[PDB]
Amino acid sequence: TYDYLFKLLLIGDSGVGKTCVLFRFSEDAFNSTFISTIGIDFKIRTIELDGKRIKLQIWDTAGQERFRTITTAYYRGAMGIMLVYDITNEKSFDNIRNWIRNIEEHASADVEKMILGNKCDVNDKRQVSKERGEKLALDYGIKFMETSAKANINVENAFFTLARDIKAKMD
Amino acid sequence: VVGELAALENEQKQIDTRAALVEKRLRYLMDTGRNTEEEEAMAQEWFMLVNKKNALIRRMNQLSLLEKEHDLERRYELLNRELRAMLAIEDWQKTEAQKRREQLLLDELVALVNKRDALVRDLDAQEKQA
Ligand SMILES: Nc1nc2c(ncn2[C@@H]2O[C@H](COP(=O)(O)OP(=O)(O)NP(=O)(O)O)[C@@H](O)[C@H]2O)c(=O)[nH]1
Ligand SMILES: [Mg+2]
Repeated sequence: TYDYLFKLLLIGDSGVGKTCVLFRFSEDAFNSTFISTIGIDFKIRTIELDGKRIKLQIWDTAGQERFRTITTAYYRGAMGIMLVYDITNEKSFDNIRNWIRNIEEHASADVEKMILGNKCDVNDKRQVSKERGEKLALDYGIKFMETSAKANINVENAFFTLARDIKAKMD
Repeated sequence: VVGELAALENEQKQIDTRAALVEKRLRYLMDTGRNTEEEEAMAQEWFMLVNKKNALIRRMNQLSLLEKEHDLERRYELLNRELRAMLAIEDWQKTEAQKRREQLLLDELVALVNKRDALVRDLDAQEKQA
């Protein structure tokens, strides 16, 4: 027995931590090893939300351009997308604009979006200030959270938010 | 633990074998008016057998769906690990027969994810009912 079924999508450059964010949230696990995703995968975790049970189907995409075509094919089904960058990698942040393009070009017009600056545990190598992240997301009308899959910061928050936000279009 | 599934399928036919008899006996009365006491007793049990049968098919349906999932998951996991090892090799090093079979395997890995996604749509199918 479960009540709902939301399909979510993670996109962003290879290495920003999409799989770790998903694994944190799904398995409460974290791999330090970089094991690049091949094509596409998904996990399910059914959560207890607001007195109410919801099964989330979260699609994880390969960040490499080698699999770009494969991954884009999965955009139209998403009820919500995380655009992820790495706060320790300026270039991954610069690429957020391009990834916003593919969403608006291939997902549903009402798909709900959310930018995550991941690896916010790594202070000594921060290349993107939280203020630059927060104001970009304000600029796109997109919610913003800094996350750490490693430190388990705001991961549950991130998805629980995106899903209450989905639920809210119901109700 | 999948043996429970097979245990259930034999249970179901026993139910269906006994319901078979009961149904003909319950329809045997009624099409006559031969007895209407014994008859409600039969109607009592037929009804009992029917959603005993339905409870079981529902439990079987969820068990089968679970088995196919664990199967697909482990096939995915093993093919993923496999092609991680394959792609990790430089392309200048392999026959082309193998670069082309890597593409086939890649396509296979995608079909597996889609087969898994099919079961998800399938599972929430069976759950709109109760
Ligand atoms: N310090 C820190 N490292 C992290 C964090 N999230 C991920 N990493 C690390 O960054 C690397 C890449 O993570 P991964 O989840 O595989 O990235 P990805 O975006 O899925 N890559 P791809 O698109 O290639 O599949 C791993 O070594 C992982 O341990 C985090 O919050 N903090
Ligand atoms: Mg990945």
